[PDB]
Amino acid sequence: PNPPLPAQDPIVQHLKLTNDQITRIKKLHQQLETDVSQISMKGALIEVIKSGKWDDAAVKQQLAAFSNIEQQARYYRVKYYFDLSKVLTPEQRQQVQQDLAQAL
Amino acid sequence: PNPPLPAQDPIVQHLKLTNDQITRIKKLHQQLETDVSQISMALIEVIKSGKWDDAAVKQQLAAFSNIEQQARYYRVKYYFDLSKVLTPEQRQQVQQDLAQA
Ligand code: NA
Ligand code: NA
Ligand code: NA
Ligand code: NA
Ligand code: NA
Repeated sequence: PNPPLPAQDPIVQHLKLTNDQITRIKKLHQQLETDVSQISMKGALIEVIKSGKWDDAAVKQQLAAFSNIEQQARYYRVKYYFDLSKVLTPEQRQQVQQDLAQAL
Repeated sequence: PNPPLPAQDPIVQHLKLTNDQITRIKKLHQQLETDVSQISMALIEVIKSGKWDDAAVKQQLAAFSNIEQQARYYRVKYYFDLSKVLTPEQRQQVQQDLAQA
């Protein structure tokens, strides 16, 4: 669950940010990318489909591994929008908060 | 995730399924939706508050992940069960589409 680049992000592109705001959020986004790339991501599901034999333990395990990774990624995504909103005016913040809610 | 009905699902729509195959896979799809609906089911506040709440963020994220784990389990189970009514050629195509996803 990655936030798009600010230039591509629907949540921020319609905010009418100043150049100073743009620079700060770009820095936050690079740092988001840096952090997520550091999350350890160490064919399982396809084999059980291919074998025709259900392997309950292997499925639960692979899915727990993937959920654990995604969870961590989502932690940084949440922080990213939290940090981003610090550089906003109250109006902009309310727009961001509303946009995030609509995404649910 | 959740998988669409067979006619709208990129993984199975190009398989050239028979009416008998479609009827069965749709019953599986119906059971999948039922099962997922039976899964027992914060972040906005931190934006509004401006105060980071680390424990609350992590809690919400753990609860959501536990749910998505369960939903993905049924999604995998769905394609496993689905493939039982397919021909060996169809079955191979489904595995290839899933890996790509
Ligand atoms: Na606009
Ligand atoms: Na870097
Ligand atoms: Na997950
Ligand atoms: Na179909
Ligand atoms: Na997750």
